[PDB]
Amino acid sequence: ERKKRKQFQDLGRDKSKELHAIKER
Amino acid sequence: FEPLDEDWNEFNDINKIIIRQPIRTEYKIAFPYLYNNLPHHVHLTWYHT
Repeated sequence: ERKKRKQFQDLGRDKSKELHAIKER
Repeated sequence: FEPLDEDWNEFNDINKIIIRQPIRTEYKIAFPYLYNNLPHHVHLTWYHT
């Protein structure tokens, strides 16, 4: 729990076109 | 050229279709009766010389 607390504390301190072709087909 | 809306059936199930390579229009034109639905007025091209 102290480790989790220290961790929480110091974190604040073409292809689309060919798929479009398949979908249109 | 100017031109001379289908429901989901058991036949066009895309879960049955394996999509591996995209099928193009020249595949439909070279082989007019294998990949075409309603192939009405197509003409058979020459194969090879």
